[PDB]
Amino acid sequence: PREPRRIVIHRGSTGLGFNIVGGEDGEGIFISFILAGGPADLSGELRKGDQILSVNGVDLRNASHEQAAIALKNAGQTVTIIAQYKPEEYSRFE
Repeated sequence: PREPRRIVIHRGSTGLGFNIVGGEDGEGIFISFILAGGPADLSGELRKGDQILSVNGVDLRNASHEQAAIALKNAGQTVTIIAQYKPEEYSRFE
């Protein structure tokens, strides 16, 4: 396993700049897309295959896709993500 990391990003006109999949059937919330030039991209940390463990302290390990999307939307202008790179699982699910 890879150590989890804290990433702080700031919302822009195109949101946080990533898309998510998962949140069903025991699959966690995974980053599936990084928008070029967006906040997630320019963090130098977030990447496809990261599992989002929490957003502003809200636990997303067992959350639904809609719950995660709502958590990201309601996180405000400054968004603190705990993420763990899990490429082996990501690939199995996606």
